[PDB]
Parts: sequence; C-alpha cells; structure tokens
Amino acid sequence: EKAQREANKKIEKQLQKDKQVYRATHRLLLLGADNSGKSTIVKGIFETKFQVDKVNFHMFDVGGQRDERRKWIQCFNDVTAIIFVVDSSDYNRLQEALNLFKSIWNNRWLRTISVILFLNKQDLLAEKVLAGKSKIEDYFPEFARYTTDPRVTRAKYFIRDEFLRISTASGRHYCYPHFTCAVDTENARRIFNDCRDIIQRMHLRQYELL
Amino acid sequence: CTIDHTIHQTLAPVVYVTVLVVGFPANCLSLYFGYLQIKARNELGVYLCNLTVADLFYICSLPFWLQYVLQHDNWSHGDLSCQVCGILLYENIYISVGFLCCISVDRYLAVAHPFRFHQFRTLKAAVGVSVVIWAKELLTSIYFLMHEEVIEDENQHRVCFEHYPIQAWQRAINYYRFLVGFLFPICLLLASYQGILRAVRRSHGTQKSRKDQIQRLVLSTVVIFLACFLPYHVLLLVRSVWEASCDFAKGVFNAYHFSLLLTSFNCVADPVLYCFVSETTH
Amino acid sequence: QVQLQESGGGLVSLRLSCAASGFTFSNYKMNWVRQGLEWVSDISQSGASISYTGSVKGRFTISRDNNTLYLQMNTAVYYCARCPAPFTRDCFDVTSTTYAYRGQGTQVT
Amino acid sequence: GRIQMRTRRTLRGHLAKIYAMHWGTDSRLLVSASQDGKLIIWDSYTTNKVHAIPLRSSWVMTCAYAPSGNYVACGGLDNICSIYNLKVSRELAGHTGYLSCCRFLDDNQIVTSSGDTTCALWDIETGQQTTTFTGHTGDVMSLSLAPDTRLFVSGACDASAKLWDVREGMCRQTFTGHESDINAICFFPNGNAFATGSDDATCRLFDLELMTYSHDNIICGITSVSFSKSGRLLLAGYDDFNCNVWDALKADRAGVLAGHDNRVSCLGVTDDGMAVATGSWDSFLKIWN
Ligand SMILES: CC(C)CCC[C@@H](C)[C@H]1CC[C@H]2[C@@H]3CC=C4C[C@@H](OC(=O)CCC(=O)O)CC[C@]4(C)[C@H]3CC[C@]12C
Repeated sequence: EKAQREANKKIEKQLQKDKQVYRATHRLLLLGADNSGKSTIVKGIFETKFQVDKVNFHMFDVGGQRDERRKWIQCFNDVTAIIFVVDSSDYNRLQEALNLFKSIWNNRWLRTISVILFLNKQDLLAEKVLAGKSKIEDYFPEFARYTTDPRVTRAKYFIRDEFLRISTASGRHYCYPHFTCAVDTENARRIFNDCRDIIQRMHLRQYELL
Repeated sequence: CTIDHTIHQTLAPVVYVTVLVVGFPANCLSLYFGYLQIKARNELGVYLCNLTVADLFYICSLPFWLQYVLQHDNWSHGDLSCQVCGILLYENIYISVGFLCCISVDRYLAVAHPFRFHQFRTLKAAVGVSVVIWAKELLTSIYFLMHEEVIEDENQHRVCFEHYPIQAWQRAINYYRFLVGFLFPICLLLASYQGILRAVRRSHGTQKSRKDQIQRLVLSTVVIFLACFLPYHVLLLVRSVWEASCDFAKGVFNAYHFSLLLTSFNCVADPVLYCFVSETTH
Repeated sequence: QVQLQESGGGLVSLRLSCAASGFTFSNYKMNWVRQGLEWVSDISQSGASISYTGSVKGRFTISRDNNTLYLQMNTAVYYCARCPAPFTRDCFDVTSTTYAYRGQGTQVT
Repeated sequence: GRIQMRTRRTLRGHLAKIYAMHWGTDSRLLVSASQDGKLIIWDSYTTNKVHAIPLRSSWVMTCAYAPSGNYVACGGLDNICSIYNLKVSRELAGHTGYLSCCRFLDDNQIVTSSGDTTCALWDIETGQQTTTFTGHTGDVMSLSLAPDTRLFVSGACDASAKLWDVREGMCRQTFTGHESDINAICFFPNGNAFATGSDDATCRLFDLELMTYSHDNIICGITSVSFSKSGRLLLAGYDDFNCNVWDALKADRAGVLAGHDNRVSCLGVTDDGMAVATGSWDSFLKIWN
C-alpha cells in the first residue's frame, strides 16, 4: 500500500503544479459571424496562445461546428469573458447580431459571464454610411429619431446603443463595448484589461467587499 | 496605594453583559460562515475563522472579569485564573488585530493585484501565517506568565494584571505592546483599504450604487477599528510614559477602564462588521 | 410528435395564421422568419415587450392568441418559428438551418 | 418510497468544471473529465488518484474508460476522439462536429457522435469509420449503450431520439414526444426502454412516450439522466444548483440531492450500483451512498 501512497503523493505533486499553471492561465471564448474577421482580432478549435504582462491567455475559437450553437456554448461558462465580434456593415445580419447577443445575455448560464463586445468593421461602417446606398433608417426606424464626421460616429454609437440597451434591459455580468478593425493590434490589451476588471469584480464578490 | 474603583461597579457589568449576549452568538455565526468560506477555495475564510476563534477566546475570559468587578475588584480564584485571564484580555486583542491585518492584506492582494500574487493567496500560506501569529502569541504569553508578580494585593482586594504605580518591566514592555500592536497594524489596514477603494472606484463593470455600498462598508470597518482602539492605546502610552505616582494612576483609572471596555466592544463589533453586512449571507 | 401548420398565402393584406399543437403554446415564445432566413419579430410570454425588425416596425403587425399566432401583411416564404427555451427569454437557433421547431411556410407576394 | 443519501467522499482536486465522468467495470476506478484538460483517474474507495494523465485539448465533453481498462477515450469540442494508452495511442478524425459522447463497444472499436447529426463507429487500430449514422436533423447530445452493444440511441436537439443498430447502419424508428432539446439519454437497464432528459423541464420515458415528470415549480430542464442497478430509481441531474431524484415507475419525486455549488454536469452510476457520483460545475465530484 506504500507504493500506492507514494504514487498518490507524486500525483498531487504534479496536480498542484498543474493547479498553479492553470490559475496562471485564463480562458476565453471567441464568437462572431463568418464575415466577422475574428481571426484578424486573433492576429476543431483555432487555438491561440498569447500572453500580455507575463500572464498566459488562451483564446479559443470554435469554427469547426455548424450553425446550431446553443448546446456547445454551455461548455464556456467558466471563461473569464466572451469576445463577441460583430460585423455591423451588413445590416441584414446586424439584426442577427442583436438576436444572438440577446440570447447570450438572457441564457441561464451566461448571466454570470461578462461579454466583450467588439464592433469589427468600423472602417467599413463609415464607408457604407458615407456611400449611403442602403439607408440605416430603413433597417431601423429608431435612427430617424435617435440623437447622440458626425454621421459615422452617430451610426456607430447607435449600433452600439442597440446592444447596450439589450444588455441593460435585464448588475452581475456586464457588457463592454469596443470598436475594432483589422489594423488594430491592441485588441489583446483591451481583452486583458477587461478580463482584469472582470476578475476584480469576481474578487469583490468573493472577498465579501460588496 | 488605594484606588476608588467605583467606575468598575458603575459601568463595567452592563458592558460585559451586553458584549457576551451580543458577540457570543454573533461569534458562533461568524465562525460558521467562515467555515462555509473554507468549503470554497477561499483564503479569506481561514483568516475569518482564525479571527472569530480569537474573539471567542477573548469572550472566554470575560465572565471571570465580570465576577471580579461584581466582587468590588477583588480576585478570589487561584492565581492561574488571574494569569490566564490577564493574558487573554490583554493579548488576544492583538491576535485579533493581526488577524484583521491578514484579512485586509488578503483583500488588497486579491482585488488590487488579481493576476500576480497567487502563491501567497493559498491555504498553505494562510495556515503558515496563522501558525506564525499563534507562535508569537505563545511567546508573549510565556513572557508575561512567568512573571510571578503579576498578581497584586492591596486593601484585602487582589488586583490582577495591574500595578499602581506601574512596574518597571510592565512599563518597559508596554512600549513594545503599543508599538508593535497598534502602529504597524493600523498603517497596514489603511494602506490595504485605500488600495481596495482605488481599485473599486477604478472598476468599470460595476454600477455606482454598489460602489457606494462598498465605500460605506470600508469606511464603517475603518471607523469601527479606530473608534474602538485609539483611546485605549493612546491612554496606555500615556500610562506608561507620564504616570510616575499612585495619584496619577488612580486619576486615570476611570478613562483607562472605559477604554478597556471599548476594547471589549471590539469583539462584538467584528462579527457583524465582517460577516453580516455582506450579501453572501443573505 | 411536434408538428405545425399554417394558413394563408397568395397574391396581395393577408391573415398569416399559425396552427400549433403537441406542446404548451403559452410557455414558449414565438418568432417570424422570411426567406436569407432572417428573423422578423417576437412576442414575449405575456404578449408584451414586443420588438420588431426595423424594416417591419411600420408596415407589419403581430399578435398572439391562446395555440395561434397572427401577422398581417401591409413577399417570400414565412415559416412560423418558436424558441426551445420553455421558461426563459433566450433564443439561439431560430435562424439556423434545418431547425426543427419551425413552420412549413406560406408563399405571399 | 422516499430515498435520501448524503455525500460520502469528495473527489476534490479538479481545476475546472467536471463536465463528464465515467466508471470502469471495476467500480473502484473512475475517470473524471474537466474542461481544464486533465483526465484524472481516481480510486473511489481510497480517494487515491491512481493515474493522472494530461490532455491535448482542454475542452472535454466526454470521457470513455474502456471495459478492459487499458485505454481511455477523450472526446472534446475538438473533432478528434483521442485515445490514450496506459500500462496517446490513436488520433481518430473524420467527424464534422463536437464530440458530444463516446462509448467503447469493446477494446478495439469506439462509437461516437458529433455536433453534426452524423454518428460514427470507428475501428481503433485503423481509425476508419466502419459504419455511419446520419438520420438526425439536430445536434446529437448523448448516447446510450445497452448491455448488448448492438443497439444504441442518440438523443438530438430536434426533440427526436433515433435508435440505431451498429451493423445495418440505418435507423428503424423515431420518437418525438418531447418539445425541446434532448440533452440526456440513458437506456433503462432492462429491455429496450430508455429515458430522455430535456430542456423543457420535463423528463419522459420511451419504449416500443409512456411517462412524464414535471412540477410547476420546476422551470429548469434536465442535464443528465441515469438509472440505478435495478432501474427502479431514476437519478436525473437538473439545471438548478441541486440534483433531483425521480421515480421511473411513479410520477412523484423520490427525493432531492442537494450539496452542489453549481449545476450537475454528469450523473454517473457505478455498474455494480454501490455508489453514485455527480460531477458538477463546482469542480467537485461528490460520491453519494
Ligand atoms: C508584544 C505584543 C503585545 C505585540 C502584539 C502585536 C502582534 C500580535 C501583531 C500586530 C501586527 C502584527 C503583524 C502585522 C502584520 C503582519 C503581516 C501578516 O502577514 C499576512 O497577513 C500574510 C497574508 C497573505 O499574504 O496571505 C501577519 C504577520 C505580521 C508581520 C503580524 C505579525 C503579528 C503582529 C506584530
């Protein structure tokens, strides 16, 4: 039995090693539509190994599945945050982005996970609204009465306000809106800072400071 | 040196009775919730369990001092009781103080630095620091206790753990007592809670009302600690420094023992302040 | 066996009526889809909190009756869709392809 | 009648939510899978961790301890049913969806399911899909193998449970009694009947719908379903922070299993029926009775 005892002792030795490496690492979930360049934000699973300020982050991209995503989404409740990416240029699927975010917000398990909202094609949105080929008011009459180049900023803040209203209509988990593009290399810093804020709030709840 | 100790009979018994009947069930509740925090992988739970067991040990000595004051300040039990009750009522305060500092430093290292200090925020480190504090407690207890002159006798009333005028050794070690048990812990608590408040006010994912309640709780706990200890340690310092005669000792007697009664209120302040306000228990 | 029927269709206002059976109509919320397969509008559990797709807010109107859902035309297939959540307001895969809890459609022009 | 039981041994040591777990032929050894990516093999009686192997993919939606006990299958969100060797061995590829569940027919073959409606049967030493099962329309969530490995059923998200035969490869009959996602399946130990957990806050029993369980206060669905040694009891994990115990024959609640800080993920039952372990999202594996 002494052999079993010593083998077990070694087992929790490497298990506490794994525990400290695990607590040293933070998991993330990357979500978005196909036209949303989430791979640019990164730059079975499209695993990503990136670190900032000597803390390891693992951003997991789920691109190997099909349209039905309401079941494997439950496997990501333990993650610190969800990187939500929206390609707001195609307003036809922007309502899809609103519906997907609303489903995430009101999900039974995701009410505890803060979501990082990334608006991914702000250059494309600016160019589209400058062209004016498709009117935003046609896709949303609320923009014909909403109030805050002024027009690109107005459209961007309207589209972010839609998601923010959906989020705030139901404390606990928060939603952080952000504007990103392909040329932005600072998305890692945004994710790290927002995860730091989320962990701080989790500690406030955990350390009875609330 | 005969001292009119009427302040004990007039004020102490109600303070002691209230402290018992309030803190003791509150202390048991705080111990229960600390053990619940132990159930989760929370290091703060160890510190609260240690703090509340220290406060329960402080409670243990109170009935003997109550019987002492109700006996017109005359010790009647064996000198073992005098020694142990003196040790408790005059040292367990400092165990609770260091334990509060442990709680505050854990909170600071967690909230302010959520990514770096992971090894120190482990149950192994909590047990280690607890053992360190209790070893210090044993050192101080065996230092005080071995002094056979701890118990005095005047006017057929035995006064325990108090010399009027102050003894040379007791006066000399009150400097170490006050310094090590007030000056450094208070700055530790202030420096931890200022950082916690900075982190909370810099938090972006929380509404204003919850930040208001957090800052109210932090102000409440700091005010409780200061308004509960400051007079006792200030008067202990002046008792060690300015006092050189029996007349000064009997003059300061009243405020000295009132401050000691505040230190008794400490242990009913701690449980509600560190467990009941939190929404986790709700 | 869950199964749905609809009535209506034809050249153009029209009564898009949904015939649902086999499950509690009150528990689950409803949605409208046009074909893209894009979501249109929803009705919460109490018949309130109604939200519309922007290109639908003015022209079209919806209502709920207790096992039937009604929409009034002021141009494609209109499946009648519902959500899998029985007692909560999340809803993920209505727009999804080959989603079972969806209607058979009526062709309107 | 009324049954109550409490935690006996807490298999603490996991870092993330214990999402799936499985028992071997010998109930003493169990395999626990967590999303941290660490397949720890625990000695049930002595709380010893006999083996602690790591994992290529952190996400593990299922774990299969072979009846022979030589190999362990680690099916996760990755489209690979990785098989590790004891006393990595193969990398099965070909599924187009997340590995919802995996089960060992014998030593040399594995039966799996994907997030895609396709279910497949492999041969380990060659890694080839001997049989393909593609009759469903929604995501397959769980499997259930009878004492005979010939038949297995695959609960799907389309509220349909199709019974399959490994050799023929074609479905013979379909059940659609439920009205929402079916995320839990387990054959009754006797006969062809089997239970189905669903998100509609209702559990139903099917055989060649004949039973249902639902109360007004219950607004959360099922998350895992399993029976006892004789099948009289029906332990069905629930989305709410505590498990619930049902009766296969009676509609009333036999009892409750509280003590978990989060939802139950997998409710494993030992083959001999001498213990029940309910892996929860609290990173603990409490063993009851
Ligand atoms: C002569 C007698 C009367 C002096 C009584 C004072 C001591 C009982 C207390 C007061 C301040 C305490 C000190 C203040 C702070 C700390 C830090 C604290 O360490 C932690 O809290 C670590 C927490 C973590 O990182 O997990 C405990 C040790 C120490 C040195 C304490 C040691 C015991 C002290 C000196």
